[PDB]
Amino acid sequence: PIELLPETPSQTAGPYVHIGLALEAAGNPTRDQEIWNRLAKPDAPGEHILLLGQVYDGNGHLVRDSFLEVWQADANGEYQDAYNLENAFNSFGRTATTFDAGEWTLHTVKPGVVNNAAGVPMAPHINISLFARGINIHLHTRLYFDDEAQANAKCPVLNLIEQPQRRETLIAKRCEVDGKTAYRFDIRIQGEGETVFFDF
Amino acid sequence: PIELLPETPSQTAGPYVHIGLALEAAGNPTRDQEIWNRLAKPDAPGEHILLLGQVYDGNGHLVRDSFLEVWQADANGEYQDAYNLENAFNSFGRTATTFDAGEWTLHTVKPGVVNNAAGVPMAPHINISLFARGINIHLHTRLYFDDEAQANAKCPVLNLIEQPQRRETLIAKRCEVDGKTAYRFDIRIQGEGETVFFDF
Amino acid sequence: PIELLPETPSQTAGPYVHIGLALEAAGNPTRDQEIWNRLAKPDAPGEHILLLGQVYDGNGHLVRDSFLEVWQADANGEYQDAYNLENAFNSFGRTATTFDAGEWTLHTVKPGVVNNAAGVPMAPHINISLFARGINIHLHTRLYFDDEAQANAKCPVLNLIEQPQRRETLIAKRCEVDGKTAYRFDIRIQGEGETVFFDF
Amino acid sequence: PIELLPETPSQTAGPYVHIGLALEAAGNPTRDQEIWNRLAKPDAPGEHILLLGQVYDGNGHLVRDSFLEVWQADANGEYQDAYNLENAFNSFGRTATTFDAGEWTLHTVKPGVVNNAAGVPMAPHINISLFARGINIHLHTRLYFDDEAQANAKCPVLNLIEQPQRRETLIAKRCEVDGKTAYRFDIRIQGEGETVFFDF
Amino acid sequence: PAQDNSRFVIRDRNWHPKALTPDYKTSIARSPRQALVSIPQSISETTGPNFSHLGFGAHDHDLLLNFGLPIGERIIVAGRVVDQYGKPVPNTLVEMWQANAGGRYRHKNDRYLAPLDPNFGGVGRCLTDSDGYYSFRTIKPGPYPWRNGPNDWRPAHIHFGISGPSIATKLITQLYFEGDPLIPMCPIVKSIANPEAVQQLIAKLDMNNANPMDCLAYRFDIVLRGQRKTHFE
Amino acid sequence: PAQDNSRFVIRDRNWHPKALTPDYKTSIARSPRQALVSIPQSISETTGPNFSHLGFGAHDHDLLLNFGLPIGERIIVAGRVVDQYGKPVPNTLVEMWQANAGGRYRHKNDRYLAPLDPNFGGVGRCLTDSDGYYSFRTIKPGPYPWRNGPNDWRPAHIHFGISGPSIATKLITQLYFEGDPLIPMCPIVKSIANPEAVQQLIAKLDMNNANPMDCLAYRFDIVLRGQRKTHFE
Amino acid sequence: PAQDNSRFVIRDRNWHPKALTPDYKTSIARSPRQALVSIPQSISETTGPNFSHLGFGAHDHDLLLNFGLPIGERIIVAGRVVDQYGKPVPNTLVEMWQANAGGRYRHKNDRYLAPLDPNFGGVGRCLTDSDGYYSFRTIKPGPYPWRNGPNDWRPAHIHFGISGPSIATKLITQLYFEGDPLIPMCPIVKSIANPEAVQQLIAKLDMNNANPMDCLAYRFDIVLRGQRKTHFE
Ligand SMILES: O=C(O)c1cccc(O)c1
Ligand SMILES: O=C(O)c1cccc(O)c1
Ligand SMILES: O=C(O)c1cccc(O)c1
Ligand SMILES: O=C(O)c1cccc(O)c1
Ligand SMILES: O=C(O)c1cccc(O)c1
Ligand SMILES: O=C(O)c1cccc(O)c1
Ligand SMILES: O=C(O)c1cccc(O)c1
Ligand SMILES: [Fe+3]
Ligand SMILES: [Fe+3]
Ligand SMILES: [Fe+3]
Ligand SMILES: [Fe+3]
Repeated sequence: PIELLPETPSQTAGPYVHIGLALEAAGNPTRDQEIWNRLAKPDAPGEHILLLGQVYDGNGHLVRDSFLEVWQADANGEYQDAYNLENAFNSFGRTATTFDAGEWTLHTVKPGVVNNAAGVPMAPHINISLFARGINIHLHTRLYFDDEAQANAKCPVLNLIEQPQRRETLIAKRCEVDGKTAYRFDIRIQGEGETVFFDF
Repeated sequence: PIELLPETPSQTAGPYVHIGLALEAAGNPTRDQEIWNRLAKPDAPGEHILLLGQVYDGNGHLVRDSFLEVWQADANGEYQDAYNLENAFNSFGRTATTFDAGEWTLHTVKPGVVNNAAGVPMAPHINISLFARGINIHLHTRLYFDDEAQANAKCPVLNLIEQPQRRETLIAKRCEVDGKTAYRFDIRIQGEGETVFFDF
Repeated sequence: PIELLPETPSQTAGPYVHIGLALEAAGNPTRDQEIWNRLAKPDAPGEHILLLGQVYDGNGHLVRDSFLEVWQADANGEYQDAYNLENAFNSFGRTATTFDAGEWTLHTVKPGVVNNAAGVPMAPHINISLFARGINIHLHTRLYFDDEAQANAKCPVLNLIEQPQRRETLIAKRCEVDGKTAYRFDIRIQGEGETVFFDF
Repeated sequence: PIELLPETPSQTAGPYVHIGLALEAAGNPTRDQEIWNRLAKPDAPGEHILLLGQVYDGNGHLVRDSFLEVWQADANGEYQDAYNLENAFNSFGRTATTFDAGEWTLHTVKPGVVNNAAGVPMAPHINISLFARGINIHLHTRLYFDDEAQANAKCPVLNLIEQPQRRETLIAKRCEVDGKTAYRFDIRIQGEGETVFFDF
Repeated sequence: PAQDNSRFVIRDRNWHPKALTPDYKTSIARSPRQALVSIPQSISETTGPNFSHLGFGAHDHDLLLNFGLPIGERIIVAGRVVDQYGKPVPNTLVEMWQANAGGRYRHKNDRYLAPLDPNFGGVGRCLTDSDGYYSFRTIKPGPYPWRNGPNDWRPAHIHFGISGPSIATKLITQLYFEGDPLIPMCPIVKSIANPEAVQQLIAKLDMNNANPMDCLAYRFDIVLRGQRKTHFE
Repeated sequence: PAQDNSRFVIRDRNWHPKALTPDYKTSIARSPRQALVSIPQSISETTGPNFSHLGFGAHDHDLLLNFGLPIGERIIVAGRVVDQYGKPVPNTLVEMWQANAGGRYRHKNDRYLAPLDPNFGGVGRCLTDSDGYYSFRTIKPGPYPWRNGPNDWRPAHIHFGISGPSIATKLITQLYFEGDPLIPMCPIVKSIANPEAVQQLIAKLDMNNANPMDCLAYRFDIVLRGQRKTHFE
Repeated sequence: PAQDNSRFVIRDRNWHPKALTPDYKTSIARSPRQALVSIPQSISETTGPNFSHLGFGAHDHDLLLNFGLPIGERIIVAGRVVDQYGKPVPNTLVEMWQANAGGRYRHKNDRYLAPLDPNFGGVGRCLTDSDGYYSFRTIKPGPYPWRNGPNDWRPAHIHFGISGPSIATKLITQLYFEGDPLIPMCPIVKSIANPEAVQQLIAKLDMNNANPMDCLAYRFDIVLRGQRKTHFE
């Protein structure tokens, strides 16, 4: 068969990822411009929300050195790939878990719906990539909203998961934080309630 | 790099380990002198205690053919290497689990405190080596006491175990047997509450 | 390590270099436009000088088949790469030694000061490349002037020559020819007073 | 034939040899005990002398970074191998040439006579080893004295040099420094007057 | 906004290291036990951020000045970013972090006894140019011990992160140095089952790129997932 | 009392059999799922019992006499105990046990149909000499079937236990006989991944040590972890 | 005083580098043009200084402490000094010097742009023990540029000086590090014609001798001229 150049092999981010990708978190002086956890400026259209969660290992222990990257559509269900701090909304973000509390947080808007390749609409979702010491190749997952059951029910992606029980692992639980709309998304790397991870 | 002669590879003790290292236990005539489960004679200095425990497999079933080796300091935190049945105290001993009850017992004294290489004191402990059919290379553990919580909290060894919850696996629970001070120390080779095993 | 394509290997010019690179000298009919020994037209700005010299082999014998190429800055200390017979001044030239007298001549202007990569000024100089039968790979040297003693003392190039006695091999001796300002530059390929040759 | 283990190959001392073997000369702080150029305390028996010299390359230029080691018998023709800073006389010494003047000096006594393996007396001499950048494997020579002609004419060693004219290169010339007995011994590594170097 | 026009060659999960690689102790508890769920590529997966407008400092890629001079071997790490089809990936983000010459990281949790270098931070970022070229100026990091086996030492290395054209291409990896004897003994290195794949992580000494009397150079090329147009979809 | 003056070369866990080796059925449930925790050596680990004053019987090491004469192949099993540095291990405890000529063990749980031998027990012990030498006189054990796969047979073998200078060096192993066709078929033997390691377990016929017209001899040397003095600690 | 009791195996001048090795520019004017004169060994040549009574400081051999801590890779450099017959050379003087982590020497004449390390001198000395063993504690030196060809770089190395039992055995050499890519391109190294001779100059990584969580170790053994008693003289 035909063979292309092989892709460069992945390697764990390691325990010090922070120094390179989350300067504030590592407790080091940051540069002028840094890519962080606030995707939307207060005056950006859409329902502003707060995202938060923890990461557990196979033993049920908190992963306090995880690094996550997110990609989402704006309120108009559009991907803003031109990253600029001046923008009111950026489709891309970065967050990390506290070495203490071990919780991550993000500031954004609830993303609009986008369609698949086939033209079928997918429920609002946030794409996440998890990195950390112990993870050889990063894990891909999606965040869904519990107040979108209708949509979630029709999702062409979510419907690819054979076992319905496994689908619930992708749904974030609506809550409030200081009278602010929040959603809690806990990732379970392995074992009971293991989160669905994708390949694409 | 420099390569030395490779160490002879380990092999399981197998199910008949008793014939060779636990004569009485195999139910065979013993020789004049045997290495058994009595580290201290009634007139040995220190606090005389009884140690007992069970060994579990990954299925929560009792391992009835296990063989255990112990090494500890005397009440003065001293290691008595010159093995002799004439001695009031021997730092080394052997024990095994009953083909029936499947419980091992040891008669000794509470070990004194010993310092690590860096001069830091380790909490009172007993070094354990586990052997049995199904175990290719023996398992190394340490037995700590629940009544030494203060020392335990500062143990440089105990402290190397990342997860606090796992440290608990090493603490023996103080009881009484025929009004004799006893400590129960169960070993869980695999699964839920799997005991911490070392490499050194 | 990384390896590029290897450079084409050099070969001696051979005894007949003139037929190809110094037509007049070979005593053959020349073409409309030739690259010769007159770098400056009478109307060229700067101090008009005549350069002359002889080339010696390791036995002290004249090399009557040598071919020389020169590169120099104009009077402003500027390199004029755009070669044209129309130009009042060309930065490049060619000369050769007489099969008879064995002496070459060049008609030019005294070059201006140029700075090295680090911003330090080099004394006025003419870069020379020597070709001839018996020379496998051409020799690189530089001609300096005896009347630029102040500058010469400070040249970062000349200062790279470990032994001061060797620095003098690079200094042309000012004279006059038919009442014109001339400089004599002899090259000794080998032996007593062997001329410094460079690698770059 | 029989082959033994091969000797570790020599390498040039390099330009910075002073740092490891001529601390003072490198102009770096010395240790309590250093091996240097004073073989004899002022109160040692024999004729106290001062040795000095220069080292020249094949171009007749001074070698200003050479390092030398000396080995000689005491005035009684005896080798004092037990090196001690307490001794009035040491058989071994070290010197080096000035980064400036490029001259070395040694404070010792005139060596007494030693016999060769055959029982034949050798003329008084100092064994020298020369090290320096550009010297892959050190050079061995001997220093003989001009006022010992009689002995010199019969030296079994000196007699091994075919050419009489070459023997002359090993003879130090007697002088006086501040009314002190001195001998000058210049070393010419290459060319005219090249010093005899030995293999043993 | 971004649009779904490309498709990306499926990743070879046998080429990349697997999730569970027991010798690398931490992977044990941090690897999924269920199989990954494969899904078709959509605009969600085939688009990603573009950092052309990020405001980079002038010394962003110069670890020798972006934090006196750091102590250690002065080197240049340069290379190109291409896709599996051999096409350059212009204006993409390359980020790197490393320990100092002694193997000490400038991070809270790094309690290794080799000291910190007051002139060294250990972080850089560079946007590839129109030809997919990037370059850094740093000091070669030192190997460092870590709590894996009783005597485990990481080979000297520089951590890399590359964005690429989509989140499908984003990658995190490590660069090792040509001839380092620790390479073959590292369990993280060995998470990669194919010796050929390992080779791809080894930067080659590049004398051609060095600044004489100043610094050496290492060549490190990166290959991202092949990008192609959709067809008959 | 013992003193912490030595360091032991770290064990190569890729040389030794792993904990989980599924063809060896029992290892499934008796192997840890969590990674071993590495700890520095202290006096606890670098010391061990010395058996010089144990009171050995006259025939502790002669299985022909320590239990009439046993039925089977009369052999001497000898060798030396050295560390990885090739240094002899003097006055160290060497224990052994095995089945009889038919593959029958004198143990309550052994129900194999091959009969017990009224003159054979199957246990011996020997303290190595000043040069690290040990020897036993026994009969060649027979192979025996066991409940693993439906037709598994252990190759003839002798079980060995070696003390060494510390608890860090203590080892349990098995000796196999040169040329036994069963060796390569054994799931227990196969727990060892490297063929070269397997070789270390095969005793070699030693005609030089045999007693003409009496008994054959096999040579089995044992290598314990290398012991070194501590440095710049 | 010393006595003429020994004879030393004649040197192999085809094994060692020759005096004229033109690629190494400085060798040109510093190599003799006349042939060396061979002479019989006498007491003058067969004896040399004994440094047993030299007063060494307690950190003479520890470059980490003999000049805060130096920045760079902490390593132990150890080995043994034997003769060609493989016999140990006890109580001998081993001296070493080297650059810091960036290839800068603490010498007036070194104007390389890599800075000095405020806590590093780069000089050590050690007298071999009874078994001919020596050991130093230092930091791995960095490569450095030199004015030979236009882009020449010395591989990382440590300069070594060894006395041995006589002026006949005295030797100066350089230790190189296993796998260094610069080795094969160095004109100084290339002064040695036989590739096999080069190999002897390469220190091998020695994990067995390393201190876990602290420093690495390299092993460098030195062979000096074989020493034999005189016979039928
Ligand atoms: O995954 C880790 O535990 C680790 C530790 C050190 C360096 C590194 O890249 C990774
Ligand atoms: O592990 C076992 O089940 C076994 C059974 C027979 C012999 C032996 O060494 C081991
Ligand atoms: O160098 C020469 O003498 C020579 C002679 C003939 C042809 C040639 O290329 C060279
Ligand atoms: O001989 C040199 O010029 C040289 C320069 C640097 C290091 C070294 O060992 C030698
Ligand atoms: O080795 C694996 O990739 C694996 C994957 C799933 C379950 C399991 O036990 C092992
Ligand atoms: O093969 C292993 O060493 C292993 C270790 C842990 C979990 C697991 O499934 C396998
Ligand atoms: O290469 C040499 O050893 C040599 C020795 C003497 C003269 C000469 O031109 C060369
Ligand atoms: Fe790292
Ligand atoms: Fe058995
Ligand atoms: Fe021709
Ligand atoms: Fe050097």
